[PDB]
Amino acid sequence: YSGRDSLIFLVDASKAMFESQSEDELTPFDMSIQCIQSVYISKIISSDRDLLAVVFYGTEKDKNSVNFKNIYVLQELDNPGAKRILELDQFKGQQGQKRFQDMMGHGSDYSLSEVLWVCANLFSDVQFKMSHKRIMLFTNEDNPHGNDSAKASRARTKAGDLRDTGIFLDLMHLKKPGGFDISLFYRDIISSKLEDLLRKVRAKETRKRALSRLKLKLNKDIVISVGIYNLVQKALKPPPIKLYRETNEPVKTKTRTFNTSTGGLLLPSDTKRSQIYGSRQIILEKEETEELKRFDDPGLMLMGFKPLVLLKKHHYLRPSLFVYPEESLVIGSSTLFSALLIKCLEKEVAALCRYTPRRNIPPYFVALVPQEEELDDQKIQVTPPGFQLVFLPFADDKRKMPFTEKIMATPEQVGKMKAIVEKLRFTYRSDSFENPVLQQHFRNLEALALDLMEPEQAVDLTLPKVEAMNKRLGSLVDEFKELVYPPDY
Amino acid sequence: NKAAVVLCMDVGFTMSNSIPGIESPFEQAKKVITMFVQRQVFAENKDEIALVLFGTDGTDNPLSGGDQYQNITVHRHLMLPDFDLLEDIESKIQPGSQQADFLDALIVSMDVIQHETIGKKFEKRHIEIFTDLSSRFSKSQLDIIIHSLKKCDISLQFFLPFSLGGPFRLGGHGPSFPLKGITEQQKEGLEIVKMVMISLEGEDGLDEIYSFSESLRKLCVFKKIERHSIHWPCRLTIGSNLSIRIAAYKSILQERVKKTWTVVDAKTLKKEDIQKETVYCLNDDDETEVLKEDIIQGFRYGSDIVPFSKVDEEQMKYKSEGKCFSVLGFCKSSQVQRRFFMGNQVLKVFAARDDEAAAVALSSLIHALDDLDMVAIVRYAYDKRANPQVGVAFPHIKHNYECLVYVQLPFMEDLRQYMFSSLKNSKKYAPTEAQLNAVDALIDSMSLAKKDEKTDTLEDLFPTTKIPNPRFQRLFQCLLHRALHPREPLPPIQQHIWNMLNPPAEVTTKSQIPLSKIKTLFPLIEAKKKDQVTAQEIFQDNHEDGPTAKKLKTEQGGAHFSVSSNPAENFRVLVKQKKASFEEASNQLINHIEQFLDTNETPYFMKSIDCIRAFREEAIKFSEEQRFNNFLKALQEKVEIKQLNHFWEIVVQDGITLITKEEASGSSVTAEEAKKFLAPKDKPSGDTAAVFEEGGDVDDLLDMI
DNA sequence: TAATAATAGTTTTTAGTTTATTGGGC
DNA sequence: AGCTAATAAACTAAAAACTATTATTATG
Repeated sequence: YSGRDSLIFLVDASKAMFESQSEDELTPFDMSIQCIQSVYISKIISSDRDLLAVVFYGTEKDKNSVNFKNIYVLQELDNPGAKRILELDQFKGQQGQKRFQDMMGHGSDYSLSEVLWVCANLFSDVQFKMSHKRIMLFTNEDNPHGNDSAKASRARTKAGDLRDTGIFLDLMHLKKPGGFDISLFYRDIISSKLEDLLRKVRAKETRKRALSRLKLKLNKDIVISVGIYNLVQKALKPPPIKLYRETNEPVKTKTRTFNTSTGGLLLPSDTKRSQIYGSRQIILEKEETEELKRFDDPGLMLMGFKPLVLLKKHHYLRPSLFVYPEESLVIGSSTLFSALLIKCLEKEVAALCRYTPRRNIPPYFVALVPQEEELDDQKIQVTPPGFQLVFLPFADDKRKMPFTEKIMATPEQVGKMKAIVEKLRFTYRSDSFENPVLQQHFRNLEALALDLMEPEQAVDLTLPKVEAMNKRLGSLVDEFKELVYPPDY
Repeated sequence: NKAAVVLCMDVGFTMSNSIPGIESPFEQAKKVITMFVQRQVFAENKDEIALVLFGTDGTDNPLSGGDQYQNITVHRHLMLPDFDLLEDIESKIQPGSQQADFLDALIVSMDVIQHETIGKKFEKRHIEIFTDLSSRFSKSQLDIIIHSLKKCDISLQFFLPFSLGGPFRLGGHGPSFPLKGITEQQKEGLEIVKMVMISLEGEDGLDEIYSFSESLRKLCVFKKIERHSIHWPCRLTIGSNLSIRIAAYKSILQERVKKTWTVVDAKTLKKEDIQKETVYCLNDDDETEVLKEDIIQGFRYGSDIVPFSKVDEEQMKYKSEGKCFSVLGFCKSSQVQRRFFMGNQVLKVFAARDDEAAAVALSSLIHALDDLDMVAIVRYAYDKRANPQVGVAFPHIKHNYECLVYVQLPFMEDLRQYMFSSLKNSKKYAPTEAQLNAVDALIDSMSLAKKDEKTDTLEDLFPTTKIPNPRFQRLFQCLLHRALHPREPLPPIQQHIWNMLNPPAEVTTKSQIPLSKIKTLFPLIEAKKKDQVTAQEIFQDNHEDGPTAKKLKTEQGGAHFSVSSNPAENFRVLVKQKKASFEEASNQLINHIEQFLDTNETPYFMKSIDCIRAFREEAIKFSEEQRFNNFLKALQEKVEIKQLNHFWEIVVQDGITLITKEEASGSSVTAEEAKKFLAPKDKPSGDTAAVFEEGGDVDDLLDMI
């Protein structure tokens, strides 16, 4: 979807950060630096098509575009960029605190009125497409209003006003996390998670606007527009980008089939494909070849209906594909299917059709299940009720049944390994893992910006352990041995 | 895989005897077998074939064998099948005028196959025979054929025009095929063959009894020569006491060609002028070829392309740890999602062979999560050559040893978050009983399972998984199309691919009944730009036809052009134009004649009467004498009904002075010329007692009477 | 006199080839 | 004690969806 979200980290310029704030752990100065960078990095790998920046409201040395006092801009409103990470790395530790003294000092008053106003000006500056806007703010106090109410009034008044503008806010507890402690100026209209903020997302690039739409039909008389979305795919790799030896820029790739006849040139028209079949030379052109790849026009002829007798536990082609009735050009799509979405639990006879992605693609016998709802507690209607068109195997796809073909064996071993099977178990968290191999590469890739061997090597609860979960299930499994002579040597 | 095959073919008109709408089993079998051969050769499969015929006009089999081997023409011998041979199969093998025992040809097959099994490496012996049952049967050879299939152990397969397991169909069921309503020699051959072949193959016999149409569509020979799953050396380790070796096998694959469309030029038809050259210039305004080894392969990071080597990434990458396979997680079978899947292949895993203990353990292990309805999450690291795969293994049911199949499960990275409103709450549209019935009308009318009884498990009356990728044979169609016919363009549309895939017509017509009213219930409208782009096949319906103008060779086609951009000449040129249907410019120009007769000027009516009296010859010479006489009778009355003393008196004057009639529509004009005179005029009538108009009338009637 | 409208411009997949590769031998 | 084979990953082009645009005619 066209649209760009923006989130900006707002930090204060006064004492409170450099002091640990009644907590033996690292100062809110320190812990912020670590957390923001971690979530910075996550957003970087999340997207580059996104605008980022950080500013220090308050200052001892003015440094912003508009040159208003107590304003220190540190990051320009930027897309993610490795040099930025390069310059952000060195804020860490007491040395970073020294820099903070060098760059601005430490400690300066503030006025959220100007602070909020100039931030909106920052957003008014960017002309890019605008989807969403949010602010990450940091403080240790529960209320800046230990002074005249005019600032407090001005702050809250335009807090609603920027709410009319539509900026979602979240104040983090830099004091005692949670504890119902920090609530004095923020139980109002003003809108713990810190570790989960850092542990929020890792190695993901969000996509949008799913492709592959086509039109269905009932009989050759009528066709209906419908948008087919894709649920899942395989893991992709980033396209490698060639670079020069040391100036490190790409150069052309230029395939040019030279001729041994004269050293001259060849034409694609001169190219006509060949099958070397013994003495039977076969010479066909590309387009007649490409036409041979076609059998029928992109379309869906409905075969009919089919009960819940298929789905033999032997066949699965490429993953099925979401279907949604879209008013692309056929005026009226879901109005017909207003009667089938209900006709799902009350009717399990499924339907199938062959499918053609486009011309040059074989027709694909494919079966459909209309889709149901699992709207979650907070109205989370994941997998909207549509249709799921599963493929079906072809004759050439089916494999031979193994020739060794006999009857099963005793359940005396079932007795022993009952205790195995119900002892250790997991929750089937389908969201308990990613590709650790892949993200490690990312970790390897970007590691060449901070001079560290490999950062945050993570292998979550996805590999079994020869002793940890062996004995978590217990050596009872070691005790259960009822098949004599383990054939292994 | 390896096999031994001998081609026992049929030749005979009775064995090509058929009915319109159903192809000749001679040709049906030939199409299936050239399919076998094209798959045999195009896919580069090695086998030794041999061709023998029965019912041949004459015999070529050297073994007379008591004249039981007559009409047997041995054609091919042990060599790899070749395109010319298959071309011979298409060409030479045509239904003759001779019938010989199919069982005698069966003895031919065992003889040659036993000749060809002498020291020849073969992993399979198979026999191929097809006959529409119009040849004599026999019984004296039952013992020798049984001992041949029992001792020499040569497999065989065949099909009939009858299926054992309405509308005419090339591959579907046409008219009902009664194997009892046929002549008894067919049935006797049918009975003798079936008891033999259920004796040899056991229970592999009844399945290969199709109608020749059904074998023409679905699997008939594919299964006999099919690729078996290949072993995978693997091991299952659980805990630290027990570890069992396992063998994995793939079940689903994307069919593809090992070969490539080798590039040859059209002028030299060879690869020897297409030698590779791919060069890389510095892409600056100044091009500058960079040496390939000078490459650096960086990756995009944010807006930056951080330069990366390969050997580095070759080192600090992470990989799966070996060809290992062991379960990790557990949960019940109900938690799985039909939608939450990957795995382009399907993999079936069993124990390592020659070890029944591992099979017993797996068979025992299957029982647990089967009686427990349990599913296990097994980690899949097939080897170090890729990252580990992940997902749940589900049990597989079977009449024998069960199985487990690993399926990949979605990552967080690969999951889409496209969320959409629920149409159930769509206030804009609600299901109506009308569309409900429209939906229901096809729910019950249309189904592809066989539904007659509960004890009879529902099955696909028109199976779909028993049909391979259509492209490959369609490829094979054009390959032989060009191989046998180098000059012939593309192979034709070749309906039969649709027919093997066409829905059951009876079901389709059964669909035609409700879908018609269902459509008409709720017709729908569509927007524009829903059409293909080009249509430039030829400039017209056809290139051209060859007619041409003839019969006017005078050398004055023009150059004296009949210039043409109604007193006398316009009408005369119009009647000279009596060349197209002769019925025009005369039926409607008489009004012009009238208004030209208006007697406003003397030449007006004189040239008026000349035109008519010139028209009279035209219709005589333009075959319009019938309308001529029609107008003759018409004109006189038409000029007398509106009577004035000026015109008509002269009209009849000129008329009767030069009225000319020659027999047209019989003596009609002869009567017209025999009678052309006047009639006396009587006293005018008064008799007007309705208004005072008679006043002036009576005034006149009394002044001067 | 000047609103409207088919249109290609970027990626995104995706599928066809390309590769270097353990596997067993004897 | 000499010998190699299917193969995912990798590498390609290929068509597309979605944007974002621009001629095109009423209008005067």
